[PDB]
Amino acid sequence: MGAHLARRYLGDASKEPDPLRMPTFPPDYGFPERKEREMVATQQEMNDAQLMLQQRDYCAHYLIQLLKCKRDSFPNFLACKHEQHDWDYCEHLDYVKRMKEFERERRLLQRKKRREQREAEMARG
Amino acid sequence: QQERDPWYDWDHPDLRLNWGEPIHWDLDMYIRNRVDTSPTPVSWNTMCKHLFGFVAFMLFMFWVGEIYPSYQPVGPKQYPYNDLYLERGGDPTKEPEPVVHYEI
Amino acid sequence: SGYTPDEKLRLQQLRELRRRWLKDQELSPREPVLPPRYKTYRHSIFAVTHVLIPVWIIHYYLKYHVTAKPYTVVERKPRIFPGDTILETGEVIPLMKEFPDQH
Amino acid sequence: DAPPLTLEAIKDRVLYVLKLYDKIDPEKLSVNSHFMKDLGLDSLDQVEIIMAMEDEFGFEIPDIDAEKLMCPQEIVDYIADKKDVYE
Amino acid sequence: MNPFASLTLTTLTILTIPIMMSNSNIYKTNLYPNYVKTTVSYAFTLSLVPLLMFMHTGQEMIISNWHWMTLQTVELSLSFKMDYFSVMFIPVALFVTWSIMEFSMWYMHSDPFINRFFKYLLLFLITMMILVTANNLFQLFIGWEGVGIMSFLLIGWWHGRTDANTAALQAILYNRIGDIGFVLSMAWFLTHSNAWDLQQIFMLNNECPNMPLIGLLLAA
Amino acid sequence: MTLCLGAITTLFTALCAITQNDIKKIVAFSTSSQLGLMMVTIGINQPHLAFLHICMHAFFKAMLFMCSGSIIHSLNDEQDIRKMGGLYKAMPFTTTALIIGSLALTGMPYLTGFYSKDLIIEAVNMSYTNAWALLMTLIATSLTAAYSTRIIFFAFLGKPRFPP
Amino acid sequence: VHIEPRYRQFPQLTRSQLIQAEFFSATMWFWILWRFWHDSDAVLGHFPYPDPSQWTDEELGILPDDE
Amino acid sequence: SKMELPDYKQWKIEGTPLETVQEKLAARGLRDPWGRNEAWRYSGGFANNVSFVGALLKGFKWGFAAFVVAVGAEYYLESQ
Amino acid sequence: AFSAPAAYLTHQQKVLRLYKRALRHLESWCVHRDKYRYFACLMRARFDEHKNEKDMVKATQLLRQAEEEFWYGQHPQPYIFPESPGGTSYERYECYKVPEWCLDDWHPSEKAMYPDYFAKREQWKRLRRESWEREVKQLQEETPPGGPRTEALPPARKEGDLPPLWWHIVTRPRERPM
Amino acid sequence: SFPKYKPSRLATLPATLDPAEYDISPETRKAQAERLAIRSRLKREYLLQYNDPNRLGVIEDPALIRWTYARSANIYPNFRPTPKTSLLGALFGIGPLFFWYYVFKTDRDKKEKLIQEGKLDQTFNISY
Ligand SMILES: CCCCCCCC/C=C/CCCCCCCC(=O)OC[C@H](COP(=O)(O)OCCN)OC(=O)CCCCCCC/C=C/CCCCCCCC
Ligand SMILES: *P(=O)(O)OCC(C)(C)[C@H](O)C(=O)NCCC(=O)NCCSC(=O)CCCCCCCCCCCCC
Repeated sequence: MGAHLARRYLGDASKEPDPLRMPTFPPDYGFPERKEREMVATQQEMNDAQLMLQQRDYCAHYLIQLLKCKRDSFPNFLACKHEQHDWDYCEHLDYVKRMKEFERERRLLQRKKRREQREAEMARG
Repeated sequence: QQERDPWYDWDHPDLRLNWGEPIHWDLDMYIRNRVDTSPTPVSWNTMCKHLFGFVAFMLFMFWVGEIYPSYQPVGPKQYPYNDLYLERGGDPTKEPEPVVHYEI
Repeated sequence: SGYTPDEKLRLQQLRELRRRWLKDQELSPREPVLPPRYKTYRHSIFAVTHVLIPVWIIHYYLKYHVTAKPYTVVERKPRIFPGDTILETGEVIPLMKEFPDQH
Repeated sequence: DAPPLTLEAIKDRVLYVLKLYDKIDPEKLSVNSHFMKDLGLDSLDQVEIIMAMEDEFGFEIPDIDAEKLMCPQEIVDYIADKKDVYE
Repeated sequence: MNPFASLTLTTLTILTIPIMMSNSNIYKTNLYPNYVKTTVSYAFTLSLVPLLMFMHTGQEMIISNWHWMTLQTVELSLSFKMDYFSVMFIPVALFVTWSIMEFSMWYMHSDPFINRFFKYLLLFLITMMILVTANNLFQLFIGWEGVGIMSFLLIGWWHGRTDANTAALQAILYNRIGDIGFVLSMAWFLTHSNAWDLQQIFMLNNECPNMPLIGLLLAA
Repeated sequence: MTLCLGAITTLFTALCAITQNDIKKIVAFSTSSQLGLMMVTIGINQPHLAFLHICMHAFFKAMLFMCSGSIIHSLNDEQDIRKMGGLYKAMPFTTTALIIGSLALTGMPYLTGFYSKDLIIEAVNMSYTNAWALLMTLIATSLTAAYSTRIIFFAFLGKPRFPP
Repeated sequence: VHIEPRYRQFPQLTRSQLIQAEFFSATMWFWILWRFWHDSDAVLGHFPYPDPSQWTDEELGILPDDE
Repeated sequence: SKMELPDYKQWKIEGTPLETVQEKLAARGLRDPWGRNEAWRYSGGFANNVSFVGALLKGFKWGFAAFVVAVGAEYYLESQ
Repeated sequence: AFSAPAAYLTHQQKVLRLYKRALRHLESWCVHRDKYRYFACLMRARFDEHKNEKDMVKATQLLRQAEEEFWYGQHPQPYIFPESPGGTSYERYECYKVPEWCLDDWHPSEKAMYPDYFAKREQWKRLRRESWEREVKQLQEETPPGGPRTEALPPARKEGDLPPLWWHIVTRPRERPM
Repeated sequence: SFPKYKPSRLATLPATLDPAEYDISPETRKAQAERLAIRSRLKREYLLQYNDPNRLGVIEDPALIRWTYARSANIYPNFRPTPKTSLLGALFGIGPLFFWYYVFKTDRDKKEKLIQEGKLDQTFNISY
């Protein structure tokens, strides 16, 4: 649900991004110096914690901390609110990073369309 | 036998038959536990048309929704170690093609 | 349109007979002549038998018969988190690195 | 489950319904009154009376039998015999 | 020993106990419904205990107590998979069945065969427990067909009602089409994986194909 | 295939439910619609939410069937909402139990059914799913509310319609 | 307790069932209000949804069209 | 035991939607003779019934008071 | 059920059955009592409007059109009483109905458990056996030479007789046997 | 006016909508009288046998005996090889056999071709 579906289907699919092919531009295209994402939890730590493969994303350390907090205070199942909020906030930040990637792809596509239209106009004239 | 009268004092109430009357050749399939031919509030042709139309329309719309899916304005999810190369059963000896995710 | 006199008479006679039959169907004060041959206590007897005996038998069967052949009872290995104390060897699994904490 | 019916109870309830009928004068209504010979109703009125009794006692009277119930005593006897009432 | 396996198997066994007592004077008396309800309550609490054990440390187990038969390279054994799904669904089902049994004590008081009704309810519960805790496809199929036939027997409770008989047979027909799908999936899994248990099926089927998954979908 | 089958099942069963007059039939169609919702949950790759909804549905649907059975038994084996009525004050406890069960079924913001159905709907909307399946799921939720209102309205509100 | 049947009249009720029904309805409403007071984020959301139109091309790494 | 039927004269269609039906039928030129037999349903304890919104809010008044008291007690405990 | 059927339904019987069926389906449509009373009064008004009609051909055509209107406008799921043939509680107790011939195959110990019931049962059996010849004689005296033209049976014309063919009607199982 | 109801073989025409129900000839009434007379004669015979106190056993039903006999033992003596019967028998008894033969032979030929070419996933197929 959203306006992006309307723009892509009842509009210019060339200008709108394709979720199954994104990204289609190099990561450094437009970023002079871009920093690689940092992973806090190690493979051994995640493997020992037995996180499900879907849960082994870049927010895994907060999930591990939440699990450890829940296990220790077992009878009191309401004593992990801070850890839960930390994990949720990290997931929120990851989601907004994904949204930024989608928006960057979209405006790069429309900039490419403008550039190619300008080149075609110049070649014609 | 479903079409037969339920208020009559049949000799066999469950089968709705009388003793001595001729038995239909297909009584074994026209019993009340089996094929029913009693009249319906709507015509058979109308019922068939409506049912077929509903199922065909639903199949067509499922295909249309498949070719025009619904999603959110987000990019692909990112996983740390070469999209979890080893965790998904990859070969430790062979070196995977690196996958790098950058901040934004 | 209505009952003919014969139908009325037959129905009256049949209903009288039916009522007499039902009155006969009634039983007697001595009729079911049988041949010669605290709440906590009931719950206590129920609990020891129905719960204690099966758990005894099943624990005996599992501890000494089922858990005597390899791989019959397989427990999923316990989850190990950073900053933990493995009890088998007195091992200390170290804490994670410093988080880039926000707010 | 439910309390058993009795002949007096059936008679009381049928007379109660018939007295709540407007086309019937309550004073001259007795258990032997004929719906058409001495009450002045017609076929549709008898049909409505039978339907009211069906609603009252919660069971259906077949049309083959309901056409002949021309008296409150006949209705009482029919309902009692169908419900297996003997007292 | 860890109480987990003992307590789970004990709940299952004490569910099966009142069926054994169905050839006794207690079954001939009128105390059988209350007896069965009390048994279900005790089983419910005894199953609540391993749920507490799981929610603390996330304990899961499989118990291959009895070995049935070895078809050359395939071993079939009576195995129960006591995991999150089983230890979370058993107490809920027992709670619901306890409430339903008390309601049926009130509701079926006039039925001449209330004792048989309670025996049948307990048999359905036993088959459902077998289905839920089954670790291999054959035991899962046992529970599958058991709940199917118990549904057939309980739908047609009033044998004199032709509508009840038609409903029972119709339920059987649809569940048998589902069983067609189930047998397709079982045959494919055994043929292409030499296993009827979830552990080896998951190990060997890194990319499970359309034929077994569609068989399972049709059964479901 | 699982997602599409679940979507059409929940929609069709709710649509049939909103216009039935037998209370047991209404509850049976509600059960079928909830199963279709569970199948939708599986098809969007959320198996654990399906299990959670299984538990919650067990609770409140069993209670709803018990309440309808109490109504039927109190009215001499009558199973028609056309002949029920006035039971809001005639039967207090079964009335409050059925109202609570209907609120749980439709996802009252903090009852038993809220912790599963709300998450299921959120996951369906936020996933890469079939557009028609999403639309059918939403319509089925609306029709769920509709038939719960139908049960309450024709069974408890109004004037009696049962034999005197 | 034995409840006698009524004919064309409202059935006889009991103080016990009245108070029990009232107590359980009040319990449901108290629970709903109490949970909404404490954790209202489960209904109204917890984190704001960003507006993509407000993200600058500089921070999205988009070069000017001429460049 | 031996339940007694209430007197039949008490059932009337006055102050009942049945009298509105009777007025409509009188305007049409007709009458319905079964008014009172149905009029038992509209009187007595059956006369007043809550609405759909009123039915849902069966225990809101006591529940809200308990919620206010509990919130006040929690606030006092947190402060002290 | 208790009345022998006739060869055909007269016009009055047809119209009365249509009237009852229409009233029942209208009650199914109009759930509430006041609305049902209003529309039932209107329906009876239509029947009374066509009540006086000397032309039987026109009356039959009116009946035919009314039947077509009913079939078009019938309720798809009309209300059926629980014990009625379409009802949900129909034939529920047929599995509990056991006959008295099945009763007489009891073991002597079982029979001894109910000493008083079986004395009256023996009395009933003697009464049945002492009357069969009179019943068959009465039946064969009153039948026409061609045979029975209808399914109705005669009453007992004599002081000491019972109506012919009475045993199973009198001793039929109760509607709630167990 | 109102839409008409079209009867089918599985949804027959109701009696109230049958045109012959409202066109009664005097011969129709005598036909109905004869049918009722036949039914009443049969009913009387069955009832006399049923209420006979000295009867122990089963009232044999000649109609049921005729039905069971005509369903099984009377079919072959009354069968003649006709074009219709020959075509229907050949179809229903030969066509399915060769259809299934073609299906299975084609499937097994493809499987054997894959096996010979050595590009069929036969790993873990220990049981056969
Ligand atoms: C795998 C091969 C099978 C594929 C499907 C073939 C269907 C074959 C049908 C069975 C033949 C019938 C023989 C006798 C059956 C039992 C006797 C009988 O007919 O009783 C009818 C009985 C009673 O009727 P009521 O509606 O209850 O009315 C009651 C009125 N008092 O009703 C029935 O049971 C009919 C059931 C027949 C089902 C036919 C359609 C089945 C649907 C199959 C297609 C659906 C595929 C599903 C796709 C799933 C996607 C993963
Ligand atoms: P009593 O013995 O006085 O009965 C009088 C009768 C009716 C027998 C007359 O003596 C009589 O035969 N009169 C002449 C024939 C006649 O009146 N025919 C009328 C029958 S049809 C008619 O005209 C009225 C039918 C209109 C209503 C049709 C119903 C259609 C709607 C049904 C909808 C169902 C759900 C709403």
